[PDB]
This record gives sequence, C-alpha cells and structure tokens, in this order.
Amino acid sequence: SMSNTISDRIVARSVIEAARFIQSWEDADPDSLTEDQVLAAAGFAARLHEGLQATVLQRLVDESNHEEYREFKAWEEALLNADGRVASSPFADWGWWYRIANVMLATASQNVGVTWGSRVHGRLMAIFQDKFKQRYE
Amino acid sequence: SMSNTISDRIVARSVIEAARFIQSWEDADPDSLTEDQVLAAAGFAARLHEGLQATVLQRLVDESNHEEYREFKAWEEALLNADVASSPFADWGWWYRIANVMLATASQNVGVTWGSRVHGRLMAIFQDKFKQRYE
Ligand SMILES: [Ca+2]
Ligand SMILES: [Ca+2]
Ligand SMILES: [Ca+2]
Repeated sequence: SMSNTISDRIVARSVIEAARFIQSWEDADPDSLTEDQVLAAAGFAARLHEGLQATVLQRLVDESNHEEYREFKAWEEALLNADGRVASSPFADWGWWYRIANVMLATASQNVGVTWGSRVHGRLMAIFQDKFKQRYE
Repeated sequence: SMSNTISDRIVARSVIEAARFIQSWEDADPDSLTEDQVLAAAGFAARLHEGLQATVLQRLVDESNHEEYREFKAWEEALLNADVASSPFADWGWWYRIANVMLATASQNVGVTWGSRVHGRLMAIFQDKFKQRYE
C-alpha cells in the first residue's frame, strides 16, 4: 500500500503545531537551536503524543482492517514499552518517542519536500529527553 | 467505518496552508473579511483541490473499503460535474465539499463553532477565485 493512515489522522489534527515546527526549523542548525526552535519541536511532539496516546488507549481503530490494525498494534506495542506494561523505555530506538520523531521527519518530507537525517532526529530525541521524562512513569 | 482518510491524507500534506486558514479566521467576521483572510481561505482550498484531483485521477482509495470507496465515488462524481451544464459551485459539488473539508479541519484542530454563514462565505470566495478554470 502507499498509505500511512494513522500518521495522517494525527498530523491532520495537529496542523497548527506542525506548521509552526516546519517553518521554525526550515534552516535550523540542530547544533545551535534557538529557544523558539526547541519550543516549536516540543510543542508539535506533545500534540502528536496526546493524539497517539488517545488513539491507543481508546482503541480508535478498525480491527478488521488488516493494515490499519497491524499498524495500530505497532503504536500500541511502543506505548506498552513506554508505560511499564511491557517495558519502561520510552526513549529506546524505535520506541514511542523515536516513532514520534519519525512522524516529525515525515511531516517535513510530505509538506515541504525536505529530508532530514540523524542530526535533526538526534536533536529531537535530546529535546524529548529534556522535556518529556515525566510523560511516563 | 467512520474514517476521513481521503481528506486526512491531503490535510497532513497541507499543514502550512491549513494552519494559515485556521489562525487567520479565528477572529474572522464572514460579513467583513480582510484581504488576508480571503487569501488564506483561497490558498487552503487550492491546495486541497490539487490533492483531491490527484486522488481521483490516480484512484488513491482502497476500493474494497465500502465507506472509503463511497466517499471516493462522491468526489469522482463531483469532479465530473465540475468540468455547459457543469456546476462546480453547486450545493454538494466539488468546491462545496472542499469547504466541508475546511470546516472539518478547523473543528478537529481547534474546536470551532462555525456553520452555514462561514460555509457560504467560503463558497463566494471560491466562485470568485476559481471560476476561470471552467471557461
Ligand atoms: Ca500503512
Ligand atoms: Ca488492504
Ligand atoms: Ca468520513
């Protein structure tokens, strides 16, 4: 398939934060971010986090849709590896926040055609470590 | 099933235009719009049009999904009726449905109370800005 419906649904309910992040980080130097670039990244990640947590906890999914249900379960697995039911490692590779950083990279790719890499992604993860350590126990 | 995947896909690729529209219109008086408010609405609608036309022509839908395909067919019919007896600005036509997407986007992001007054103002903008595509 050529779709990522869960990401589209969450980004589509996060457009103000998404636009603020993309526009703030346009020519950003991840090695020397401004306070406003940090805040725009944290604000978008927090909005994505809120929507994704709601989708997982409330089971906002069609379990009969083979693709959507599997992709939901990957988000659910990431949440369980953050909230202690399976593990308490929210910042592990390919875990909850790593996947949110990936959605933020996707947002830039699909809106303005820019492809960020490790320097941006690692800086996002460091911001999340600084700001969101208390979002899980 | 209850889903908005066709519009979500495009809105998630239109976040700059979508945010500009929402933030421009949060204090908007549809009876006395600023020029920037007009441009913000037209810019989001034109972006939605581009993505929706691509969706129809490329058939970007799971046609085995009963509801997603029903919605797709309604977009496809609206596009056919817009290209004479074409009525691109008719009730429940192409641009009317785009105005619906714009109100849905505002509601799902910031919780607006907008209704028929805003929708009718958008339709007047769209007829003024886009009519030459059908002449
Ligand atoms: Ca997918
Ligand atoms: Ca399928
Ligand atoms: Ca729907």
